[PDB]
This record gives sequence, C-alpha cells and structure tokens, in this order.
Amino acid sequence: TTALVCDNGSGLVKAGFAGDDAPRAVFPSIVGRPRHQKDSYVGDEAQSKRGILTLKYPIEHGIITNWDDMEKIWHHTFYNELRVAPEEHPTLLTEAPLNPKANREKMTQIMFETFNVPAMYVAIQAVLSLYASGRTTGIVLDSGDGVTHNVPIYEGYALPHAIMRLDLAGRDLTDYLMKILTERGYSFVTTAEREIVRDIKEKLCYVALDFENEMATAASSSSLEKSYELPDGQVITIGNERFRCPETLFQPSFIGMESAGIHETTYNSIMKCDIDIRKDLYANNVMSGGTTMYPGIADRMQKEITALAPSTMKIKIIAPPERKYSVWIGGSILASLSTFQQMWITKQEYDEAGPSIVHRKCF
Ligand SMILES: CO[C@H]([C@H](C)/C=C/N(C)CO)[C@@H](C)C(=O)CC[C@H](C)[C@H](C[C@@H]1OC(=O)C[C@@H](O[C@H](N)O)C[C@H](C)C[C@H](O)[C@H](C)[C@@H](OC)c2coc(n2)-c2coc(n2)-c2coc(n2)/C=C/C[C@H](OC)[C@H]1C)OC
Ligand SMILES: Nc1ncnc2c1ncn2[C@@H]1O[C@H](COP(=O)(O)OP(=O)(O)OP(=O)(O)O)[C@@H](O)[C@H]1O
Ligand SMILES: [Ca+2]
Ligand SMILES: [Ca+2]
Repeated sequence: TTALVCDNGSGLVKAGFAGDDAPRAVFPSIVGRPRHQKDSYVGDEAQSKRGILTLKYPIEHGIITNWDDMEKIWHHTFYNELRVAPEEHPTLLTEAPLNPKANREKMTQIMFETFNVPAMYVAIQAVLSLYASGRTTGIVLDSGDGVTHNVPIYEGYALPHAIMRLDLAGRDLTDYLMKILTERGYSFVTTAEREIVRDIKEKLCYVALDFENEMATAASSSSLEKSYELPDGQVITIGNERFRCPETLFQPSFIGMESAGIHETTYNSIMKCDIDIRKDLYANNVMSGGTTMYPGIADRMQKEITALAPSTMKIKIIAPPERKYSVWIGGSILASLSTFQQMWITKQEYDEAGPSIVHRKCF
C-alpha cells in the first residue's frame, strides 16, 4: 500500500509517492479553459497552449481560492501526472500556515467525496520542511512563488501565535527583474517574456553579502557580469541586477512594500516565543522553498540575524541543497513512518463524522 504526497503551491505542484526521495511530478499550478479540443487543461499543457486559453492560478499566497479549478488540478495530478487511481492510495496533502478551518474541511470533503481516497491527512508545509532537515525544533523561513512565512516549531508542532506571513515571494522578484532589465535598455513586458526572465533569475541571481559594496564593484568593473542567450537570439548582459533582484527580500521598499525584510520578520517571530526556547530557534533557522535558493542567502541571513540578536547568541542558518522540495520530502518521510499510520483520517471516519473530522486529527 503506497501513500501519495501532494504539495500544492501558489506556483508549482509537487507530487509523488511516499518513500521516494523526490517528487515524480513538478508542474505549474495553473488551469486553462478555452478562449471564446478539451474543456480544460492543467499544468504544462495549459502553459503550452496559453495562446488559446485563459489561465488561472487556483492558489493565491498559499491559500486555495478557486475550488473548482483546484479539483481540476488534483484530478490531473492523480490521473495524468502520477497515473494512479486515488481510491487505492492514502493521500497526504499540504497546507499553508494559518490556513482557515473551512478550507481544511473543503479539502477533506473533496478528497473523500470526489476522489474517494481510502485515507488522507493534511500537514503544514513549513513543519514538513523542518522534518526534512532531521529536526522537530526550529524556525522555518519558507519562501515560494506567492508567499513567505516564518514558522517557529517546537517539539514537532508549529507555534501558531508566533507565525509571520509576508506576501512577497518569487513572482514579485521575477516581476522586479523584468522591470530593472527593461530599465537597462532591454524589453521584457509580455507573458512569454515573464517566463524567460524567470529562467534568468533562477540561473544568474544571487544574494550579496553587502549590497553597497557589490553595487560599487558593479559600477566600476565588469567582474559581476554574465551573459544569457535569449530564445529570440539576442545575447543580453546582466550585472548588478543579479543581486538587486533578491535584495528585495531584505529590503521590500525596493518594490514599494512597507514590510520588514525577512531577517527582521525572523527576529520578530522568535521574540514572540517563550524565552526558554528562543536559543533553540536561533540555533536552528531552516530555509525552505524555491525563493530561498539564491546563492549567498544563508551567509547574508547569518550576518543580518547576528546584528539583531543579543551579542552572545549562538545562531545557525541551515540551507539544505534539496530545499526547493523540502516540503514534499518531509511529507514523503512522514507518510512513510510506522507511527504515522494511526494518524490518517480513514474513509470510515469521514463517512461517519463528516469533514470536521479534519480538526480532530490534523494538527
Ligand atoms: C509521527 O509524527 C509526529 C506527530 C504525530 C506529527 C505532528 N505533526 C504533523 C505536527 O504538525 C511528529 C512530531 C514527528 O515525530 C515527525 C518526525 C519527522 C518526520 C522525522 C522522522 C525521522 O526523519 C528524519 O530525521 C528525516 C531525516 O532522515 C535522516 N535519516 O536523518 C532527513 C535527512 C536529514 C535528509 C535526507 O537524507 C535527504 C533530504 C534525502 O536523502 C536522500 C532524502 C530525500 O527524501 C528522503 N531522504 C526520504 C524520503 O523517505 C525517507 N527519506 C524515509 C522514509 O522513512 C525514513 N526516511 C525514516 C528515517 C528515520 C528517521 O530518524 C532518523 C525518522 C524517524 O524527524 C524529524
Ligand atoms: N534557483 C532558484 N533561484 C531563485 N528562485 C528560484 C530558484 N528555483 C526556483 N525558484 C523560484 O521558486 C519559486 C517556486 O518555489 P516553490 O515551489 O517553493 O513555491 P510554491 O510552493 O509554488 O509557492 P508558495 O510556497 O509561495 O505557495 C518560483 O518563484 C521560482 O522561480
Ligand atoms: Ca510552497
Ligand atoms: Ca523598508
């Protein structure tokens, strides 16, 4: 009996089989319907046929907002991407920190009534990422395509009163890179061009240890410049934009947001926790999600947190190499454990108790 693990993000779905080291399927969280031969398309195919479709993202800042399109995503995941019959597999799903109770119930109803799963469970994304690092205590910085959270976790369980949310993440960074490249004299505005710039961001951007110092290097030399061959055949050159783009995480004012940067929100989150556990959190800052993939980010975070924390505090930033998929991995591990098998919501329990069973069984 093989459990499935489906990690639904704002930008990407990561899906596969519990016990595997990586998701089998990773595809965009998009649903397309024809503009005025199929009635709907999902993921890669929807992207490929965009010219004749209207696209929608059913998950916004980590929260499911379009339930009909979300059902389409799950159907596509089971039947087309993984090629499984969902009625044959226990299914672990993930959710954002502070996901409303009613959303959890809707997820539960759909899984049992629409897909007829034999069992299910819903876990908090950041908690899973911590488990994937071999820890049950620490503070997670989870940053994806749509949302960023700080989530302190103690002895296996999130501390909800100390969780911080920031609606600044990868899509915002892609858009800002587009803007600053256009200012350089290139032209990136269209949808095809957004996809191109996202690739540039992922290949060439990095976090500077010191922003001003690196700006000065870029102003007076070509040493930080890299080139990129566009699909249309123009080779462009990229310099300070490489580190200016993700600098926005530390200084959101670059895109006109008033928020604290990720170092300050981490600190604020720790300070909302019991004094007895803060040292444990400071020593176990774990980074998760695609927007934490920038080279240089761990060292920069070490620097910035050290400057905020008491002078004698021991601080460690952990940045696992597989952290694009840490949420999914944690789910794969959790759903594999013998101790976990009693934690599943069963179809019998659903049939008797209804969707609210999820509140009794899922932390
Ligand atoms: C039962 O759950 C309770 C509670 C009821 C739940 C509460 N909530 C859900 C709260 O919200 C919960 C508190 C708790 O116990 C969770 C435990 C965690 C999932 C986790 C469990 C441990 O698990 C852990 O400690 C996880 C770590 O395993 C190891 N062995 O140290 C992960 C590594 C550091 C990194 C990977 O090697 C690396 C990322 C990569 O390696 C190739 C990899 C990718 O995928 C995998 N590894 C993978 C997928 O499946 C597995 N690995 C697998 C499936 O089973 C296991 N491994 C078993 C490993 C033995 C571990 O102990 C060393 C395991 C017990 O501990 C951090
Ligand atoms: N090497 C990289 N450098 C910078 N960003 C990257 C890199 N790899 C992936 N990303 C970005 O990570 C994002 C996707 O990450 P992830 O899958 O963790 O997000 P999600 O789960 O879809 O979104 P969210 O968690 O915000 O709901 C995209 O914005 C993508 O461009
Ligand atoms: Ca995510
Ligand atoms: Ca500011």
